[PDB]
Amino acid sequence: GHMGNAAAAKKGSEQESVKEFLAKAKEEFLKKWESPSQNTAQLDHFDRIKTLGTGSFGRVMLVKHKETGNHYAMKILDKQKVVKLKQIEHTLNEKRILQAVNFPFLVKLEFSFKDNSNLYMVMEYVPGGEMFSHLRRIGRFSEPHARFYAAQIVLTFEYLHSLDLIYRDLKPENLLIDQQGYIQVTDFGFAKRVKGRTWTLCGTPEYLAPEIILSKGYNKAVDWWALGVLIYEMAAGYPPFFADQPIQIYEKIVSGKVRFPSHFSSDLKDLLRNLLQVDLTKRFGNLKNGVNDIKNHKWFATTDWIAIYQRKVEAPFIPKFKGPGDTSNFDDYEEEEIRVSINEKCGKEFTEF
Amino acid sequence: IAAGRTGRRQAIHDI
Repeated sequence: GHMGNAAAAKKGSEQESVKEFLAKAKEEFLKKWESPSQNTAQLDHFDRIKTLGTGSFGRVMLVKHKETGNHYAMKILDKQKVVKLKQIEHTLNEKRILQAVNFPFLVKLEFSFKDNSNLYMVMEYVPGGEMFSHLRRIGRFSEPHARFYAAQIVLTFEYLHSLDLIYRDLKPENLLIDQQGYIQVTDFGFAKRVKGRTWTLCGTPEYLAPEIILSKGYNKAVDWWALGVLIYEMAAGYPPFFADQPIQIYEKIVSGKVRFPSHFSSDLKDLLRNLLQVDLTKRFGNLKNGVNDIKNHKWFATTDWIAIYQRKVEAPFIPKFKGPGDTSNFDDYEEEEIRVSINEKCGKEFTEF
Repeated sequence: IAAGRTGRRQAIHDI
């Protein structure tokens, strides 16, 4: 066979140890998921410094906690925009999931609160900036550097999916680089606990699996499709289904035809054809062998999965660090007021937040 | 010739 006796035994033991880890991780998650802990704060506990990014509903801002002096990233959501875009349950999903998870590549939530106008989620500040910026600046990553990042996403999805969580918004914009050059996934705006199928049309056009676009009840395999899009974009510099308007993007995704740059290795193309697979009975991450089809693929042969988890692998890139509140790795955005109305808005809709 | 979105991409909440 492909593996000699020793290698086969080692791999088998490693895969069993993953099962043991995940069983314990699930116990820990459910304890927090069922009886969540208080993490309250209020707006005047923080100094607002700079807008780090924008989204729907508001911004992410660098803030400074007045008492401790610690810097944080504060996601602000205007409640009236959330209710109109029927993003109420998604925002509740986001908070509850962030509160309960624990993994080295998932950003850590510190506080959550609300006022008359807004919802607030305060998390660890990740100063190295978005993968997106670094990727656009350099053009494309080498296959070894793309692989280093990809491995972290594979482990992160192995963790999330074991908890019945689907992530649903993988893209370089949502992957921050920390001081050691490792990834922090942020933004859990579309994450959801799903036992089998779910039906909401959501995500980012370039990263949507065909079954989302086709309004089919879909499952966690949409995240493995999105991993294929991410790996392609990291290694090429542009995504596999690339067009000016969402409707044209969707047409390309549903056709399913992928073309690869001539510099892609054969190993990489094979992995990507198996991730960017329209047929769910054939898509890696959705078969009997589960995540092992991905982790044991030739393109990952040089990946030491435990060393990645332990963060003992030398990162390809270490971000410029200029102090705990330095924002040099982020682009500039228009600074808008944080309005807090005298009157409570949408109190009914956000009681459980 | 290829053409597509190079800037940050916003999520969609419906299609």
